[PDB]
Amino acid sequence: VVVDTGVTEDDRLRASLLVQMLRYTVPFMVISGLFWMIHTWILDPLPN
Amino acid sequence: KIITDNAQRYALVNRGFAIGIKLLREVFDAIALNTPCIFLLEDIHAIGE
Repeated sequence: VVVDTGVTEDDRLRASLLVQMLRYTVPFMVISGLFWMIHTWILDPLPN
Repeated sequence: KIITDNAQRYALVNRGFAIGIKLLREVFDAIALNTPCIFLLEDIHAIGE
């Protein structure tokens, strides 16, 4: 009998990938908020 | 959104001074601040004879 688990290396690598995305999510949201504040202000204001 | 107003409410004159005829340009340049909009103005012959 071959005893097994369900944690083959692929899901571990995918978990580390998810952790990396979680690490990056905050600065990207900061820069996006900045860009959209600027674009809403000057680069695309109301017509009048 | 829609803005409606009548013209008779601005044909008010006294002493040969038409008060409402600049009230109208004031409401016009206020319409110009709430885009996009439809501005209704009925019975314009009251100020267009």
